[PDB]
Amino acid sequence: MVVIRLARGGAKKRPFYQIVVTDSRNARDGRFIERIGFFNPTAQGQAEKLRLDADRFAHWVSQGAQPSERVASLAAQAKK
Amino acid sequence: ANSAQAKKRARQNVKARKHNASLRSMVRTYIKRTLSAIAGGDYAVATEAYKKAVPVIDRMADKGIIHKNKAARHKSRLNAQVKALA
Amino acid sequence: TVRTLTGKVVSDKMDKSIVVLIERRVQHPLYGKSIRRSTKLHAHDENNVAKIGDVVTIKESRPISKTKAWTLVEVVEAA
Amino acid sequence: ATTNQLIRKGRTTLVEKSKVPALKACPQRRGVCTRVYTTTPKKPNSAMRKVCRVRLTSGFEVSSYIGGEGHNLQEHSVVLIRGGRVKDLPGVRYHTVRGSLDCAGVKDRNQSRSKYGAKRPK
Amino acid sequence: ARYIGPKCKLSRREGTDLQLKSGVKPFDVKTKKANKAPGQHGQARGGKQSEYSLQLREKQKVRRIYGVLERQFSNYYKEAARVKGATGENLLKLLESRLDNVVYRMGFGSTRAEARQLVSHRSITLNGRRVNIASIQVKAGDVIAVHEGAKQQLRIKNAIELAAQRGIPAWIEVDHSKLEGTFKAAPDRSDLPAEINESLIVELYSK
RNA sequence: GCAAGACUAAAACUCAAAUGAAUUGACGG
RNA sequence: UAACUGAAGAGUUUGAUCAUGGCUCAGAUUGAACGCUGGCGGCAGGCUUAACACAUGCAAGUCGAGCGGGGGAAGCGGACCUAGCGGCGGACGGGUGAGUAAUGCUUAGGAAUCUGCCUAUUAGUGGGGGACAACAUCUCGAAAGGGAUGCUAAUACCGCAUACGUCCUACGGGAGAAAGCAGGGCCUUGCGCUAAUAGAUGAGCCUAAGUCGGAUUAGCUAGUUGGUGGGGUAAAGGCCUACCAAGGCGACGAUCUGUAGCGGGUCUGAGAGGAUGAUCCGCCACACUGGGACUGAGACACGGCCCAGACUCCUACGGGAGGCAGCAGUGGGGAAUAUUGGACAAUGGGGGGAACCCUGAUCCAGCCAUGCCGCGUGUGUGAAGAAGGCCUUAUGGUUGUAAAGCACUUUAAGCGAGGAGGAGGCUACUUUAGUUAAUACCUAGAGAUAGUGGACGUUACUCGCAGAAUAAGCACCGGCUAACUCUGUGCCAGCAGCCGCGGUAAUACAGAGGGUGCGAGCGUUAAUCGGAUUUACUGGGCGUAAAGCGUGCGUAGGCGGCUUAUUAAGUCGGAUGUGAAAUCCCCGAGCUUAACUUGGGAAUUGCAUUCGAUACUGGUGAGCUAG
Ligand SMILES: [Mg+2]
Ligand SMILES: [Mg+2]
Ligand SMILES: [Mg+2]
Ligand SMILES: [Mg+2]
Ligand SMILES: [Mg+2]
Ligand SMILES: [Mg+2]
Ligand SMILES: [Mg+2]
Ligand SMILES: [Mg+2]
Ligand SMILES: [Mg+2]
Ligand SMILES: [Mg+2]
Ligand SMILES: [Mg+2]
Ligand SMILES: [Mg+2]
Ligand SMILES: [Mg+2]
Ligand SMILES: [Mg+2]
Ligand SMILES: [Mg+2]
Ligand SMILES: [Mg+2]
Ligand SMILES: [Mg+2]
Ligand SMILES: [Mg+2]
Ligand SMILES: [Mg+2]
Ligand SMILES: [Mg+2]
Ligand SMILES: [Mg+2]
Ligand SMILES: [Mg+2]
Ligand SMILES: [Mg+2]
Ligand SMILES: [Mg+2]
Ligand SMILES: [Mg+2]
Ligand SMILES: [Mg+2]
Ligand SMILES: [Mg+2]
Ligand SMILES: [Mg+2]
Ligand SMILES: [Mg+2]
Ligand SMILES: [Mg+2]
Ligand SMILES: [Mg+2]
Ligand SMILES: [Mg+2]
Ligand SMILES: [Mg+2]
Ligand SMILES: [Mg+2]
Ligand SMILES: [Mg+2]
Ligand SMILES: [Mg+2]
Repeated sequence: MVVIRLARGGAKKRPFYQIVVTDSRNARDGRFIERIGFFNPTAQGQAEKLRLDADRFAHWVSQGAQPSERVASLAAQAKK
Repeated sequence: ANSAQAKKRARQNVKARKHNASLRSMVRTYIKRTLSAIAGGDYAVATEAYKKAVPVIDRMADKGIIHKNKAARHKSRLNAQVKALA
Repeated sequence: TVRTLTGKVVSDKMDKSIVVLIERRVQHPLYGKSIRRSTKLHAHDENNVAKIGDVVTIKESRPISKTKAWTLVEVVEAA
Repeated sequence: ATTNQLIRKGRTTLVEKSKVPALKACPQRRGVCTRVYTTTPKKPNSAMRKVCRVRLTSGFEVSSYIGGEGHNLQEHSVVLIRGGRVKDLPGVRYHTVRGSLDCAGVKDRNQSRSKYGAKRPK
Repeated sequence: ARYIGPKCKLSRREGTDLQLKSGVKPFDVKTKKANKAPGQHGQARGGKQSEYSLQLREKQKVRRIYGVLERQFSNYYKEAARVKGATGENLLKLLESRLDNVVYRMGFGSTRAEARQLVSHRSITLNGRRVNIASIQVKAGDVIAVHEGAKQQLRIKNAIELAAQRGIPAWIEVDHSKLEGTFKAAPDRSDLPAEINESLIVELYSK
């Protein structure tokens, strides 16, 4: 199954997620089809908190990708 | 096997293996009847053996015992071999 | 849309199959001089047309045999 | 020389050889010493050089040098040896590490104490 | 770590004053052993050269009048070699934009070590935060104030006296009433003492 | 290769030099 | 707007000289180890050796909304729980690098293929039957495991019926499925099941080109090379077979043989190169050793099966059990490498309608100066230049503003108070939109009102209290190479990277005083590149220093006069694909700064396709006459 999920690579105690479209059998931080945005849960100051390529998201949810719970609520934060 | 599910999977493997073996042997037996009739040379005997063997092959391909491409290949080759008989 | 090569028939003794020599000019990486390299391709001619010494043109197909995946298109120079 | 000559036959590298073959690319090596004796140096030098004859865990059997003034090695002592050859003793290509397993540190030392396994005096 | 030891020693070795011991009447005639390198036989030594001793003593001079150690200094050099201009003046501007040096220059703290205990003890404010890293690179425009609970100690107000008749350069616009900063853009190789021949340092780091 | 041998052709080990051309002396049956 | 900026030499052959030429040294680097010393923090990293053997715990389950039985708490029963059977999962994630020199890998292309779960789209889900576990009864055995007799349900199994499309057709015809469950009022929703299609994903197959040595390895191959009939595959194919033909591969290195997982990358270097393939990502291979298959959408399956083996263990002697190269841990080996920790709070993964359960993945914590980066160990003044040490010409010099002394400060550590953020959500409360007899039920969407929900965790951070209080060593000092004296010693003891020092004034040994260099580190050993233009493509040589074959002739090969037409292979230019992310580089963004994390570019100099240009090289035609 193709999913859209968070790949955690940041620093210790300071996560930074890449929103990736991948096959769900791959490792969390391994091989993916396409990176579409990022999520920075802390994001102080002038840093971006959440960037989410919307046309790619729509294209992949059209091809049958299934977002996570987190990426669903984040795609709700965007476009809004 | 270490966990309970691994030994249940081994049990189910034994049962499925017996079932599948019966069905696969059946398909081979019907193809052999068709081929023995073909080697016999008669066209009526060959066509009746082929008419009996086609539904068994299609049935066992519907159940996944053999692949559908295998079924199509047998149905095509046995047919070409009974049409050459007469 | 296809991938074609050109060469010379160096053998034809095999049943409806030729051996063609494609010549290539590969540049040496360190010393920067183009040196001539060669490759022999077992190609397929079903009519037994090409004879040893012809200049022919081949194109990649699906495998016809073990080590034969090229098929003849035509003879350019019937030598 | 010519370009064609270089493409045909390339340029050959002469791979070097290790000067410490008995260490087997290890930094140090544990040996058991079978012979503690003295040697005399080469042409212009004069001394009674304290040398050890160790069998290494790497299978070799080599002579190492005991540095510093005064040691306590015997036969069947377990020593650590390292690289570094002594110039006037031909064939001694290793040193014994002082302050290691059985080799104690040098006594009464106060300068370059790290190189002789001597602890800071208090 | 930082160097904690006799300071006039460093000027006697480096020949020049080095600006340590920010003193009332130091005038480099407070040690009286000046013009005489330290030690048992530093006396009968005026010095000629080695051309490596020259590069090395230039580098130690620049390092000791800023309180930097050798690892941090070589990192400064590797950064200044990366910026687009000339390496030596880039390096001098890096050493100039340090916080303890900017504090010394604006007037708080008499020495660069007093201006370093000022910074390390959080008695300084950089854009509002109570920093305590003396190696922070102040950038053009940054505001450097004294902390509220640390602006009535006589150590800073009586260093503001030595701040005048000595300093407060062009690239720093400081008011000694509010005890405030606004360090503007970095200096260039015209605002700093010119006896520092930083080409020696650039050639030392290419050995 | 009849043989004498030729040809192809290493490594361990060892030393901190070996070498060319010229200089000034000294020596030369 | 940047994406670049780049290159040092010394010593040593001689009485001296220039050259040649080796050796050695100064730099950077490390999964290092060892010696002496050791305050803290932040980030990383941590069996490189025995793919040696493994005690103990844990690493893969879940679903009662598929199905019978059961069992019991609270009240004859309803809620709950679950050994079985049946779904799905267990083919992922995790480990390792033994094998592998090409069925691997990288780059660029292809057919002849399958593909559970997911997304659309169609056509359906009609009706029967016989079983088997559980269960009951007995029985074998020490156990493990089994047996027998009956009884059973099902979304388990098998017929029959009916097929939009599907398959086979000789084109007329023939053939082939399925399963129910749940929630609300037989109807509707869902969740399933069947048959197809095309999308995604994922995998299989094929081609070309590259991928370490060795010729003191030159011949190799007989299903071998090709064809045909047949068989076999999901799929092309000697994949297999019978017959026929004889081939095929090799000095552009076949076959054999030693070594080796491969790439993105990493280190070094001015580059070109050279070394390398820890940690992170991709691919491959492997699971105690050798075979084999089963079941599945997928395995020839790490914690599945069968059979052989060694080895360990239990045994009532008949028989049985096992596989840490999962995470911890042990023994061993080794110079050398950590806790038998916590939580599923987050990100994922499996199951489930959900609730939830599982998860040694992961997130965290422990240990270790192993590395990088940061901070600290106080700051001012202070001359009688104290005392003491050391040298001394015995007056002095030096340690040295150093110390005392006086005045301040409180980072970090200690002790107290607060204290984010990592938590998006879910549950209740009202509505809107749908679907539909229906405002039910279920999906989605809002709004405020409270409940919850953090392993880390005494979190970061902030603010107070105290008191200079809790916190410096290591190497070196003849030259190279920064920094010198005394005393002891006497070719000894010793030092030593090279040159070399030491035979009674040793700046070279040992100690001291002084000094230089680094600094919570500093040295040594080991290793790679460098300097080394010391394999020279960039960028060397061969009269005498090493180096022209004894001399010809010629094969492969390399290179070839002049003019012209043409072509467009090399060559050049553009465009279009591709060249994973990470890393490197440049701008800039967040951590108090820095390491570190991160946005966007640049780069990836390659290859492919396509279009253009023809000076030069090549091909082809035609000429010419200086070779
Ligand atoms: Mg189960
Ligand atoms: Mg093949
Ligand atoms: Mg159960
Ligand atoms: Mg391997
Ligand atoms: Mg069924
Ligand atoms: Mg039927
Ligand atoms: Mg039915
Ligand atoms: Mg064929
Ligand atoms: Mg055949
Ligand atoms: Mg065939
Ligand atoms: Mg070969
Ligand atoms: Mg190997
Ligand atoms: Mg170079
Ligand atoms: Mg399955
Ligand atoms: Mg199967
Ligand atoms: Mg398994
Ligand atoms: Mg295991
Ligand atoms: Mg383990
Ligand atoms: Mg041991
Ligand atoms: Mg979890
Ligand atoms: Mg504190
Ligand atoms: Mg919270
Ligand atoms: Mg010197
Ligand atoms: Mg010494
Ligand atoms: Mg003496
Ligand atoms: Mg000494
Ligand atoms: Mg440090
Ligand atoms: Mg080189
Ligand atoms: Mg030369
Ligand atoms: Mg010669
Ligand atoms: Mg000659
Ligand atoms: Mg020729
Ligand atoms: Mg030619
Ligand atoms: Mg072209
Ligand atoms: Mg990239
Ligand atoms: Mg001509």
